[PDB]
Amino acid sequence: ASVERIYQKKTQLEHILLRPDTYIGSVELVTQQMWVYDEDVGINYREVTFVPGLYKIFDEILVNAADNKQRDPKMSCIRVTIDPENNLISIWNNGKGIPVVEHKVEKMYVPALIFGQLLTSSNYDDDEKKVTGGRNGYGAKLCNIFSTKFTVETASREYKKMFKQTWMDNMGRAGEMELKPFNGEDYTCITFQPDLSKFKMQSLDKDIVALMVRRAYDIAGSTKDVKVFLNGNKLPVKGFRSYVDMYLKDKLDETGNSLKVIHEQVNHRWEVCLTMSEKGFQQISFVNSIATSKGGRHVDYVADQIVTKLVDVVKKKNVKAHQVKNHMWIFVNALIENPTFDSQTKENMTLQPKSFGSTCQLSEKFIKAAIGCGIVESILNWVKF
Amino acid sequence: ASVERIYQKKTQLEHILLRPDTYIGSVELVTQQMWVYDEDVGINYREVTFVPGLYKIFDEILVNAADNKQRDPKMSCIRVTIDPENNLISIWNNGKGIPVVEHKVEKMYVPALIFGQLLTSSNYDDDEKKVTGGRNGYGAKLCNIFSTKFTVETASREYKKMFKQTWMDNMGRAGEMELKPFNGEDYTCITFQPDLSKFKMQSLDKDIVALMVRRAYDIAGSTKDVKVFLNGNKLPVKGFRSYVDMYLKDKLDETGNSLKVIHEQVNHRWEVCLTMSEKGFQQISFVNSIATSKGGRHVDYVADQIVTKLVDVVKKKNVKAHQVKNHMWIFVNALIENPTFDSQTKENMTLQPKSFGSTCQLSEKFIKAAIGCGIVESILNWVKF
Ligand SMILES: Nc1ncnc2c1ncn2[C@@H]1O[C@H](COP(=O)(O)OP(=O)(O)NP(=O)(O)O)[C@@H](O)[C@H]1O
Ligand SMILES: Nc1ncnc2c1ncn2[C@@H]1O[C@H](COP(=O)(O)OP(=O)(O)NP(=O)(O)O)[C@@H](O)[C@H]1O
Ligand SMILES: CCCc1cc(=O)oc2c(C(=O)N3CCCc4ccccc43)c(OC)cc(OC)c12
Ligand SMILES: CCCc1cc(=O)oc2c(C(=O)N3CCCc4ccccc43)c(OC)cc(OC)c12
Ligand SMILES: [Cl-]
Ligand SMILES: [Cl-]
Ligand SMILES: [Mg+2]
Ligand SMILES: [Mg+2]
Repeated sequence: ASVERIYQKKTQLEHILLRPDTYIGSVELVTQQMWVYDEDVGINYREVTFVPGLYKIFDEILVNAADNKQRDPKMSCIRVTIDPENNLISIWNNGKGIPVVEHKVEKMYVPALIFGQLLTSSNYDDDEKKVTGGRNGYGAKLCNIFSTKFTVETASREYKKMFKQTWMDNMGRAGEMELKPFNGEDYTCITFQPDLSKFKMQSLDKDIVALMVRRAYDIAGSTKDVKVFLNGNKLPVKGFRSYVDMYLKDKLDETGNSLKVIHEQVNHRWEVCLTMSEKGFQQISFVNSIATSKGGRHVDYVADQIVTKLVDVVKKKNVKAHQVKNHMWIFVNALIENPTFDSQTKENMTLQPKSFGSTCQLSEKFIKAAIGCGIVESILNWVKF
Repeated sequence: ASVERIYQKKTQLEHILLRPDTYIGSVELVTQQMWVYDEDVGINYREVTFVPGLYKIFDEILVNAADNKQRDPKMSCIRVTIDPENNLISIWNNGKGIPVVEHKVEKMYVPALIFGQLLTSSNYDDDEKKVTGGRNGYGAKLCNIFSTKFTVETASREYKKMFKQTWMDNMGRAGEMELKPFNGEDYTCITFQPDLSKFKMQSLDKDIVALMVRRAYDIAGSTKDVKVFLNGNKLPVKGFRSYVDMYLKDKLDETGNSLKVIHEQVNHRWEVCLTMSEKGFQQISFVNSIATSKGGRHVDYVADQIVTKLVDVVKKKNVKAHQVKNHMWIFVNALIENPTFDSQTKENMTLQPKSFGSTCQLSEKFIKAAIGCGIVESILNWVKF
């Protein structure tokens, strides 16, 4: 047992491949109940088996595409294609492309820099209060590292050029940089082959495809003025309200009545829905289109208002906060300035509300409509005993 | 508005100081209810205001000290000093010190290598199934980076030497290395002054000191055959059960009765306690002496057995799992082989039970003592309504 074998130093790439968990999530198979979109039945809540890391390297490129809408408000469309046979995933989007020019500081072209070098980002200047999802300068490079082949193509009409380059073998080598004269509609397309040996999978199977499809529906439902192609098929989502309705299409509660939905778009950065939950406290939230599956201070900031109001109400007619919360199923779509998270996977948004860059005070009509639901009634019937 | 201002690349240290959240947690103030050890109140649950990152850089060194017990069973003592007036924290441990010799590969001495270079660890060979908390090779360098002064002292009798060296200015520079002849009992002492400017703090105030002291009590409760000193005073903790008694002593439920405590040390790697909860589902768990404050699959693995058995018991009489779970307050102390987590802060342990390296099937005696709790009675009083 020599010292040189015991104590080792790893490069950034070696550490990412050796310890992928804090970067992309688990690289082992997980079986858990998730919301998916199947070909025949659409949105459904079913138990799925999948590798979180593969799903996450898909989510990174998708959220980058969504952030380009914040970068260029004239962007209108995303196009996602998933071909399991050839193991090929493409994410394309319109709007301003990446500047095709040499970086005077790092001495390489900008797409090569921000797709083949770790810790590269346009979000490192926090004096700019951005509502994009990207924060750390990892996601695209992480998807590159966990792919066998990874091609980036982007066209800039301002620079009148088009860039295309390919990385291979877990970002261990790069192909030929192809530059061509360009003068048409700006676009960005990322096409990658997931390294299924890193995830111990044979091919892109059904569960992972359904999860990716539901993620495309999420992007269609959380962004503004964006249509989403999926294998050339548009996603019929017109607003966060219709997206939320996709989850509760005439689904009844345990007594037989249709679930009552209380909805309000508070402002240009917050849209909230609330309904009854049988499975305890549920939340489906988005921060800058990022699916925050663990929630965060935005969800707390929205839900604690309802909780305090209902607690005061039930105190009038005579209680714990968690009892009120466990009957709530809340949907939040929020745009937060320079959000912080627990990890690269960004499942828990930890930014304090004072730094949100916006507010989300619920209207008195929304609050009164929340009083009308059977939450207060059930809790008041509880407190009697 | 130029390209080189927009698209930027950061070094590892630069990125850590610029984006500390995924490395150490938030560097902003947090106000939330925590368990702390207040002088003359002992352990108590109260609101505290603190910076998570400061707490975490303390926790990293404390956990490393605990890990040395797994490295060397002959180790017997950890000594913690907190001097708020001089902004000094010192963590000393006995057992085998770090080898004081030049690392032939990295061409420098081993302590300097593993405390002044990022991505350096003895835990990178997962063919070795270890139950240490160290996994990534960051923690000690993270404490170094967020300290104005960070001194490592370690003695190796095997190499007949003693190493001492100090880094300053956020691991920006290092002082002179001291190598002295040594032929005594090995030890390792880490002494640092946290860079409180990075945390917008002026001194180690009451709340952060109480949190650090409660963490020392955590270590005294979660480790085996290790004495824990705090400022030279012995912590009167004799096992996980007495540690839990520090939480559940003289506690009463809202009706006026004492709480039923169901305890079992399943094996040398698992110890569990269970009681009632008036605040919803509560858990206090440790993995390899790391406080997993968000829980994880070890907590789920222990709690789902209780939940399913109580569910069967309630189904016998003429209920959902979360309803049973919300009445539970569980304590879990576990040793997990090569655990994985969502982030460097290791608050959520994500390793699947099948990879734990050990099992924890609760005894029929424990299950029967659990069905006799007020959980089943409260659930059936709810069903009667
Ligand atoms: N579809 C896209 N359209 C335009 N710019 C893009 C697109 N995808 C990526 N980029 C740019 O490429 C950069 C690198 O992306 P990425 O590696 O994901 O880092 P990031 O998004 O800034 N932060 P993070 O995702 O948290 O690591 C981004 O910051 C964007 O400036
Ligand atoms: N008190 C100690 N006694 C002996 N060896 C130690 C001690 N503290 C640290 N080390 C060694 O120094 C290495 C660096 O520690 P650290 O940077 O915390 O990484 P790590 O503990 O291995 N993994 P992590 O803490 O999760 O980032 C450890 O892996 C140990 O081999
Ligand atoms: C491990 C992958 C993380 C994850 C990723 C994802 O994309 O979705 C998730 C959903 C999930 O399907 N939804 C619907 C869309 C977005 C969303 C936002 C917040 C909460 C849940 C959901 C989910 O529902 C139990 C649970 C999840 O993690 C346990 C994940
Ligand atoms: C960012 C700090 C993370 C954190 C760190 C810590 O050390 O403790 C915590 C406790 C806490 O006091 N305890 C008691 C001992 C250890 C423990 C283990 C698991 C769960 C809770 C606890 C806690 O109690 C709600 C809540 C916590 O975070 C929300 C934290
Ligand atoms: Cl997160
Ligand atoms: Cl974590
Ligand atoms: Mg990104
Ligand atoms: Mg460590």
